[PDB]
Amino acid sequence: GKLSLQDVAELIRARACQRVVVMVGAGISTPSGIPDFRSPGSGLYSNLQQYDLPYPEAIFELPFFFHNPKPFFTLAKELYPGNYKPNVTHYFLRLLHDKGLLLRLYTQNIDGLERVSGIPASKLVEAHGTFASATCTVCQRPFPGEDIRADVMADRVPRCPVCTGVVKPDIVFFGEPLPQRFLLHVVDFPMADLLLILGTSLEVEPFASLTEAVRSSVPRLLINRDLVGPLAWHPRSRDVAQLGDVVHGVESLVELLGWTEEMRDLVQRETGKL
Ligand SMILES: [Cl-]
Ligand SMILES: [Zn+2]
Repeated sequence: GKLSLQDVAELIRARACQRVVVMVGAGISTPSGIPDFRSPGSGLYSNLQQYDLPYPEAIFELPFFFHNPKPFFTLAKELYPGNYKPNVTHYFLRLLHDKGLLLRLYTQNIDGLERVSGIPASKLVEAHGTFASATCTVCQRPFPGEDIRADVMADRVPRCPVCTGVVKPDIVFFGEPLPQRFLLHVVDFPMADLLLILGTSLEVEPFASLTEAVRSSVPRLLINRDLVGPLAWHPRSRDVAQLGDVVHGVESLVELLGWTEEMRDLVQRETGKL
């Protein structure tokens, strides 16, 4: 029956929902200053010229990458640890973990802000990879992300000390398999008693179809600029859309939960270390 945001908060408050799975994309980090693909004006769809790209996805495609790795490595240099900080959206997910409710957070983001926010790696699936590690594209030797940092920050394409191949950060490109941890979805999605979806267009698979893998009795709460993906075309009866700014949506839920002061203290402490 037609749920509101307040109904979902009450399910949590009454402990009817104990195992929350969360799916996020780039829209949770635009408040930190990191541009997504699809927001009007600031999205990569509107800024191709600055990255020298023919279209936004080429930055994550192998043929274009081997042809010209420079645009990807400009982004790598922007997103390497240290530059951006998590915002209130991330700290809400952190608080959700601290309050014993997070079964797992599945992210398409490569900005590593989930880990920086203090969410333990065991609770995270970085489904489209990470800059924390890198692999020679030729001989497949693995490297810590640290090993190529000087070259990334100096605009030099990192090269393998064994074979001179291009050393590529472990970001999943189109056509590539997602990491092995992604298979946690097989047991995580049937176990979930609540799905939260935040800040994504749901336009990339197999990540996007995961919204379908929860039981039909499980509410799916989207907090996003617009109604998207399998939520827009296959709506279920317990789906809830909170449309608008992601942080304003999160703030309304957090206040319904009773967590506002705790969330603000958390944000104050954490962002100030960094
Ligand atoms: Cl893997
Ligand atoms: Zn090599």
